[PDB]
Amino acid sequence: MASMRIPEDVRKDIPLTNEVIYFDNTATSLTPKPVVEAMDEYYLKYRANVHRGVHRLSQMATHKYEESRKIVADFIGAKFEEIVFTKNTSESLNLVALGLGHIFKRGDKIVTTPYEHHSDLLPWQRLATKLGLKLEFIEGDDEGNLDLSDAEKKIKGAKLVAVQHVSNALGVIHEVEELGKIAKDEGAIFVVDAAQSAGHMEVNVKKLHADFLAFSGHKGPMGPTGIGVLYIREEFFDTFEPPLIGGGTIEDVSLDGYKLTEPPERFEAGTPNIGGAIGLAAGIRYIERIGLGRIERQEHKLVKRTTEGLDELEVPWYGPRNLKKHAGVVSFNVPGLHPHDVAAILDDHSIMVRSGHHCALPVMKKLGINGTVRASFHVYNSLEEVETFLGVMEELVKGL
Amino acid sequence: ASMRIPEDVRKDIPLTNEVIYFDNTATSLTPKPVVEAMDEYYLKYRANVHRGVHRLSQMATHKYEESRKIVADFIGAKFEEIVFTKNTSESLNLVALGLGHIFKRGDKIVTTPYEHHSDLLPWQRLATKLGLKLEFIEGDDEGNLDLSDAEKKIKGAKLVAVQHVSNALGVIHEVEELGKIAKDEGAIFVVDAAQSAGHMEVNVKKLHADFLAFSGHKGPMGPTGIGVLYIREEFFDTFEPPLIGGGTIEDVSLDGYKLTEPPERFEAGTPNIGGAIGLAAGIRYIERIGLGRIERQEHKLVKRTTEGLDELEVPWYGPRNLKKHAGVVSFNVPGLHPHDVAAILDDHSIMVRSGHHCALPVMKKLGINGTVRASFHVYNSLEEVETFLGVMEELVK
Repeated sequence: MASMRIPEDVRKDIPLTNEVIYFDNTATSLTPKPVVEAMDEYYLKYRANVHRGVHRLSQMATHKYEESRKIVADFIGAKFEEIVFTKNTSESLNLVALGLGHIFKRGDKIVTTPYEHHSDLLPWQRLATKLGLKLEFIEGDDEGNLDLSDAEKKIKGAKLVAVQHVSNALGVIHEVEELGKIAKDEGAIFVVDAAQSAGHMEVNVKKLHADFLAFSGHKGPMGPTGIGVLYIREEFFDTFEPPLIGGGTIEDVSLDGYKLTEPPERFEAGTPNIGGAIGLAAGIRYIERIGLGRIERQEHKLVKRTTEGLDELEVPWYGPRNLKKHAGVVSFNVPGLHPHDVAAILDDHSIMVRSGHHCALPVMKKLGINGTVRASFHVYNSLEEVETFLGVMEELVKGL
Repeated sequence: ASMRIPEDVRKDIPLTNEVIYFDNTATSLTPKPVVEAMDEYYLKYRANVHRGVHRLSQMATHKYEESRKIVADFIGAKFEEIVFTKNTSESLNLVALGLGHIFKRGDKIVTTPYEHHSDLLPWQRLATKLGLKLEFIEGDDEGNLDLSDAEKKIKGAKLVAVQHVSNALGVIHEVEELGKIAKDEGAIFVVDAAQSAGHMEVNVKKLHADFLAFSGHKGPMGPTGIGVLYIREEFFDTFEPPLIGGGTIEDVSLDGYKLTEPPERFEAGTPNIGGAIGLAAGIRYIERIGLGRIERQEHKLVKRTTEGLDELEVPWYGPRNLKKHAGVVSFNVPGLHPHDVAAILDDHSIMVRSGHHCALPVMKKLGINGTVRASFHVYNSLEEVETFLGVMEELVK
């Protein structure tokens, strides 16, 4: 944290900030020039494959790649070797299902939240349907709040528990420390989908009691696309069956068979996205120079004014009224308009917002609604942007 | 077509001024214009994807669709047969898992003996696991396949998996012929095109390909983290997606899921939008040059390299027939371990790989310590080969 000005100093580094009001941060973040500069120095000044090749470019590439992995480890409070690069969260999550499927005896149980993004349920659905498991969901309200007692009940007996850290559609910050304690207490394996928290707030494997953790570099960490992370705790290195296998993943091969290498290269099949990982590390550097603390507060501040303003205007919004449990995402609807129409109207005013089911149709169904419109923030978003949003919403609403 | 001097091309690659990069089968050097294409996504139209209403997502989606269409045309495939992955090895692994459900114990798979671990281990595991017959087509130590032994091994296998080119030796296997055999015998044909893809013509129809994998960071002069899996139209109701979730569905509930149409059915999560656009920029850059001109320039490099090594009497490997030798030449200095040779070349600003090369039954085949590999692309020049021979001369004394 090098004391400098929020949001302006971050805005200085993101040209799109002068062009549009970008409230679509849960879809993906905007990307600061230093993140793109860090990638461009890889591609133009030390371009090479890794795997400890002798020549000097590959030394650099390899150094830079392992630096990236250490930075990603430290960001999340893990050990170097516990970190696996993937293309995205979704890959990471599918890898947990495909990795561990051999452990599951028929009639074993898995438990998750009802609010999951599609990539943290239907891998668990496929696996259940395939193996004859019981897939159980813990109760909670329309506001997003989990029934913790029902959790303590439903988690009793489970071989595995999978939960989102924050919901991409409601903005619920679930109480995953409590949820983790409870899974640890009850023996179960705890897998945490941290896609919408990573980069926006503290995600630490120790505090969260996590055995598996997934996030995407293109969201809150301000990294490029094509770079996810999968955390695998040391404990599971001799249970977890590498789903992807090939180049970079062995110490000897023959036409007969194979013998695998150590983590983390055990789980990384082929040429990794070295460019992406270096981009990702620059994002995390960018983030920890700002401070998770300062990012939290900005976001919280934009949510408070957004929610007050929408209250003033007779516009209903979803997720926790208790803003301590509300991430930098506010979903909402204008009665009389479809969400896609609200979002086209905002787009006409250069305000970017998502509309539809947000890859979380179950949520939409639990609320009895045909989609929502979604404004989501990051630290580079400003109160002026919010105000000009509430302005057009106001013109919108009293045009009905 | 069209319209330029090789080797320049060099003009777009600053590193070409600092070093002689002869490590192209590992990864390619990347032209400024490809990086420029990615930079405008990240700085001028950054967004997902999934036809979202705002103009950035419109632009990004349009450009991502464009990207897929360009890849499709590059290999003569249809839009919806192209799935994006992180690399070749994901693509091949995805083929293993994507139709493991069609095999039964005692069904046979056939490969080449050479042969990248990424086009081997997912077949070795899938055989051990389901109790399958795994059989290797015969070839000599130059790497030329016996096409007679091909004809008797393809009859009657469920699938055939071959390199288009070896990354150790540089053989171009005669895959239009292997595809014909597989087709005639009714095997599913999978082609690992990780070494052919931006150096020579690769065309799914000509190849009789049912599945095809390649990597953007190699020959297509694209970024890292982007790979392609071609799935022919005929396997859409057979092939099950091993990765599923966001972007993969028509409807979902707590009860279950219904999947979407291809290609998006096989693409889970936010794709690497950046890499896709970059890869498209790469193939655009390659098409502007011409694959025939790339083939010819690599061929000159290989001709002068090998005929110069003959001159120095250093042993080299792969087909003596240059028609059947890609832009890679593995060699060794008798009494020098390959890493020392590579260390010495590096000291002269010459980048080159050494070791087993994620190949290995080749390093046994063909029993030897390992090999030093110089590999090429269109931006490499004769004068660079010439100076490489010069330090080889000095080293041989």
